Amino acid sequence: PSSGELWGIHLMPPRILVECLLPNGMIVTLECLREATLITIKHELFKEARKYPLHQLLQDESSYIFVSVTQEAEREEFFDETRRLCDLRLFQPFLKVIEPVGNREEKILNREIGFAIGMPVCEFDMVKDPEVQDFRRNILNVCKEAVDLRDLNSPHSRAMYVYPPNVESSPELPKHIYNKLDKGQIIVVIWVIVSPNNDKQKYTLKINHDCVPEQVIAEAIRKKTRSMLLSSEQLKLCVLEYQGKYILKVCGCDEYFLEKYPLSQYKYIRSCIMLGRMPNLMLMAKESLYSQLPMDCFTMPSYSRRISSTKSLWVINSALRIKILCATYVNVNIRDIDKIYVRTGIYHGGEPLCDNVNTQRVPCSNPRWNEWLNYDIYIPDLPRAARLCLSICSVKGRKGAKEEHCPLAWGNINLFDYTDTLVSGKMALNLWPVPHGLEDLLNPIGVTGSNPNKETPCLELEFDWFSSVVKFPDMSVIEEHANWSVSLRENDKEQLKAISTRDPLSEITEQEKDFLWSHRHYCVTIPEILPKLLLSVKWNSRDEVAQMYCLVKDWPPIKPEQAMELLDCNYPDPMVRGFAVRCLEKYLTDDKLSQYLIQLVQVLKYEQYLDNLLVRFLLKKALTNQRIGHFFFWHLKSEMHNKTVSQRFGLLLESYCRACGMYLKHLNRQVEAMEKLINLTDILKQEKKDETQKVQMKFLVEQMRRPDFMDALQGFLSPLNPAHQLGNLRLEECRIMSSAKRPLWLNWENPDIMSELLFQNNEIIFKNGDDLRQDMLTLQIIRIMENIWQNQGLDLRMLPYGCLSIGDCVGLIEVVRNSHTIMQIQCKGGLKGALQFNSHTLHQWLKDKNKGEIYDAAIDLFTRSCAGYCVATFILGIGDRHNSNIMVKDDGQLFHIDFGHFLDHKKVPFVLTQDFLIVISKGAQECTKTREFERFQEMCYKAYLAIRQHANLFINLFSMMLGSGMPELQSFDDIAYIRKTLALDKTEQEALEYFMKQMNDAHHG
Amino acid sequence: SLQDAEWYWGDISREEVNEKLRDTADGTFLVRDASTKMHGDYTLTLRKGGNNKLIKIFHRDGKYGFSDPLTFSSVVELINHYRNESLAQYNPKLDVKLLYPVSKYQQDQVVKEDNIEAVGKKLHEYNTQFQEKSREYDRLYEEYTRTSQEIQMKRTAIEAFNETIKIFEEQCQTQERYSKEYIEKFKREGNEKEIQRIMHNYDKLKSRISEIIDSRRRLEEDLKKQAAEYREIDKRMNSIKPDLIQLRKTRDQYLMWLTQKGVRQKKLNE
Ligand SMILES: N#Cc1c(-c2cc(NC(=O)c3cc(F)cc(C(F)(F)F)c3)c3c(c2)C(=O)N[C@H]3c2cc(F)ccc2Cl)ccc2ncnn12
Repeated sequence: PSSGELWGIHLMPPRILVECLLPNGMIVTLECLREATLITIKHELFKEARKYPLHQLLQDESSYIFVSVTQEAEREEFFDETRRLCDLRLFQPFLKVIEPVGNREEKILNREIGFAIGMPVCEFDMVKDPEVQDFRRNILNVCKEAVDLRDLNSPHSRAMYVYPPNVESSPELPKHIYNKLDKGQIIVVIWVIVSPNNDKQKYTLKINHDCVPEQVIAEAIRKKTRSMLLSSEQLKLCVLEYQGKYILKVCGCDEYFLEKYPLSQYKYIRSCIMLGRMPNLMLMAKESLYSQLPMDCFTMPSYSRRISSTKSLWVINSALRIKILCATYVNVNIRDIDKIYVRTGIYHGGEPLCDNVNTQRVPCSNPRWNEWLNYDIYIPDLPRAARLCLSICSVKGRKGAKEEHCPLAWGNINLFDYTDTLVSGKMALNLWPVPHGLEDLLNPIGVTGSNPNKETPCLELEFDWFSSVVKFPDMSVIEEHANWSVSLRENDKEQLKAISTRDPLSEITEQEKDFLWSHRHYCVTIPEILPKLLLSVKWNSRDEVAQMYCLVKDWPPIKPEQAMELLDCNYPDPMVRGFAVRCLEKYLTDDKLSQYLIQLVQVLKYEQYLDNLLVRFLLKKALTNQRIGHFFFWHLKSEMHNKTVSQRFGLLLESYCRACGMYLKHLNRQVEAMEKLINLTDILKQEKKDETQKVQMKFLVEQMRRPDFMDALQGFLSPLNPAHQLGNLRLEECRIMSSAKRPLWLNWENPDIMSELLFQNNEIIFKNGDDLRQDMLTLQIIRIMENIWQNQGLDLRMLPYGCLSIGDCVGLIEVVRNSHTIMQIQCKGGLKGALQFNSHTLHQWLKDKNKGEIYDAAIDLFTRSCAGYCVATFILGIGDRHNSNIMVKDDGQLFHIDFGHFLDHKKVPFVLTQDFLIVISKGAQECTKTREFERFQEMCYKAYLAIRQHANLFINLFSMMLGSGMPELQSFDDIAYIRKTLALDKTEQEALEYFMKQMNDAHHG
Repeated sequence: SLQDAEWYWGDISREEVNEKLRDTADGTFLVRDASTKMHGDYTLTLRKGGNNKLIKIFHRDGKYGFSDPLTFSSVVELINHYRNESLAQYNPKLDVKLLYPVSKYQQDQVVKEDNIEAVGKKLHEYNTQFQEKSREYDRLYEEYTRTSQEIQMKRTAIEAFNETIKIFEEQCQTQERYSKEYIEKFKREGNEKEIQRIMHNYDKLKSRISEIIDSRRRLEEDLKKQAAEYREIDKRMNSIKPDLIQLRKTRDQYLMWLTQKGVRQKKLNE
């Protein structure tokens, strides 16, 4: 959005000459400082203007403002005159003086939104499309609903928005967590700061794990008033005083206990029990917490308020036909390609409603057809979510070899628009590039819409016109048509239930799907069967669709892990997707919403229109819970570059930033912080790439010493976790790394009053050049698998470290402290065989770091985490990793890293190297025959079938990512590998023996 | 026999048959042993309506068929029956004959003396010719994406020049507006000194407007030339795609003569 303070210039010199244009036609060259604020500019300009002709015409300085052109090509009115000259992102150093017009505050706010979302808001105002303008206005009520809802019981409701409780989805902790409680109790330490020098004192408590925070405050004041000789009622008065006057905060980060969940349900304490660590809480004054919550308003924008006979589809008695006119800007070699043609198809999701039809073949030099393509479908039989998918294809011919067809550009069209009207008249859409690796002649999963890029192939069509506007029938007549068309058993019941078990991608033969459609009324007894039944509906028959609409209207709610499937690309019907959303907004916890946010943002792409039930649900939740609103913003912001969604996500971000409150100020600090980092890496990667790594080290330390840089990189919230404050930089520890892209190892101090009780310095890796969303999805999937195992009782410790993509191949990665690669650890040892590292070197290093009684714990943690990653990598095809791809903490926890690096190397067994068996067996001979290894592979077996028991969830999570643009996820065929490792088309014992044989072949026993 | 039938392929995956009925005509059919990997249980898939519709071939008492009433003796009898007349007998919802069979060892386009070098040599040749043309395609797509974002960087920069020029042209049109009748008033007072101050500043204005107008065309000139070579990179990729697919299938089927040995010795050597 801005590579520097001037076009083609990273930083302005300390002094530059600014061309100032006056309201009289006089041009004044003003020398001014790089950092000069516009208040200083305007004052010194009108001070200098007296030296130039026609001064009498100038009104008073205060009656004018500056306007200029930004590097985003925006004529920006600089209302906020406090900004530094060099922060304006000017295209050229000039300023035009004008009288201010319009709402000052709205203009200042739009500039701040534009910086946040990466594009000027004014670009939305120029959009002809009425769907865009209707969207901007019609979701402002979702913003009002959310703002009014969180300003209801101020300041508490406002605190619950900014600092929402970070709690598990269930208070019912499993027994392997409970068994670490001292006879059902937990020990906690409460801290308090005293003013004279911010000295601090602690109070240790033992309490029931399920005490609410106010009860914890009761036990604390009860323990301190021990000897005060208070009566039972005087004790109540001060308990009441403190319960209502103070709250509890986690020492070292911005997490609070503002709601009365049981203490053990807060994730910070659920893990202190799991990890057996000491929960440290700080008693804090509520009036001090509310002090750092400045009131924030939400004002309706200008566009929110003002603006300057049909027949039903089911009366049209004719089959569908569409005219392909001609094409433009087709890039094809006229002597290597024989002919070109337009391929088309009518799609409902991914299933063709009818057979495809193509225009006649045509010479490359004259892309013109003027053909009416006739489709085998009755117009009344069109479903609402019907889409036209087309492409321009080329052919190369040969007799000794088959004729080859290839797509050149694709485009998809909604046959009904967002107002329920069937399209008519001639239309012209610019087509999209065929994504790398796709060879199918059409792309039905791609977005619907014309490519805004210029000089791109433009195809022109014409749709029939039926003498008047045609609209999809209202739901009123749809149900009556079902009453028109519609005019127990045992052995069938076991088969129906036998079909609910099968995964979303299992083969469903014709006899099975029409068998579901036959017993479609009995299916409500097993609501799990709905996705199978919907794929059984013949969507090109208005008789069946209407009958199916009545069933989904009364379908018993399914739980979110199942409803999410109905948001993927195979369920585009708006009634099905509306049912799925209603399942989420009444059964999906903010915990599991935040867990699946990645997939939920991606299915927005499959949505046929801008305004839909899903986006209003996500937007609603993002504005009432600032934790998920933080990542809601970054996941949208990270894909702004992609022109296939830049508008959809851009309009969605505008509404969020316009109603997220004071958190926009914080986000802009994050955005500006990343903008500075990405500009320094680009300079290191584009200019001084040839320089030495020590020359580059200079540019860095020097460019990091700049005051403007440090002020922008010191004192902001971590995008990986806004609860972590990033204070001053420890430049001593900052460095470029050895990778060719040279990522930045960054380290901040933790400014928390009691930072010493969590982590005193926080360090993150910033990488520019690698696509990180493969690591995000893999790490997310690892976190899902760990959550599944823990709740089943398997204490397999995974390490889904923080990873966030913030843009096109740029993002952040959480550093794991006190950890090394297995390769690094082998190098700490010696050579045993002939030029061969010692296999026991790993076991020995782990003993040195865990002397004494803590040795057994480290071996247990290594065997449990090793079992977890062995199963995880096998299932997901991560498999053969290098010793530099695998890491281990001094604690003994093992974890893999850099998964995109691995998938990228390709574009299987699992690792069970001897060095790991030495540790697992505690340094024994024939380690494959001890009883430690006996129970190690027993953990792996239980972990494998545990993930198989939740295979539907993972297949649905991957299916929701097909429209993401990740080359690993371009078709359901890609997802079929997880059906192979999980052996879903076999029985349990067959999958278990498949996993056992796999593990046995790993150690070749 | 069934094992030798044209349209029986055996242990073939669903994703592999989807890759064989792609954009084919209604009636193209093919049978596998069911993905369940259970003996004597099969699945037939035929193209109809642009879809690959699967049906299960039940088996009981040695008979065959794909409905509860079971009749036929062998699958070859079950299939050929529906090759002569339509399968609308089973379900009127689809009424195509099993028209086009796709066989396993047709399209075996290796014609010369089947010396083992037809694998050890010509396979390594095509596979080397396949990975080279793949290297070039990835090289093109890289500089294609680079050129793509460099172009839109320049389109927005000329659009910025358009706004700056729009703002300097309106400046000239306001200089002439508010200076005319002061030039006209100075003219009759005999104050050429003040007129040249105004003109010296007007010249300064339209002197700079010439520089930014030149900087624009110098950019529109770079844009015009980079937009052209961007279209050339596109047509080159479109010429490499069909060839790349042609010799990738040739490299794949030249494993037929590796399957002649079955055990992958003659590629394990490579
Ligand atoms: N590589 C590799 C590889 C494979 C291999 C690996 C993979 N895995 C991923 O793609 C992958 C896994 C993640 F967890 C996250 C991501 C991310 F982030 F992109 F979203 C992507 C798949 C296939 C084959 C295949 O057919 N479908 C792929 C697949 C498998 C699954 F279980 C789940 C999903 C998918 Cl999509 C097999 C053998 C072998 N021998 C040497 N390498 N290697």
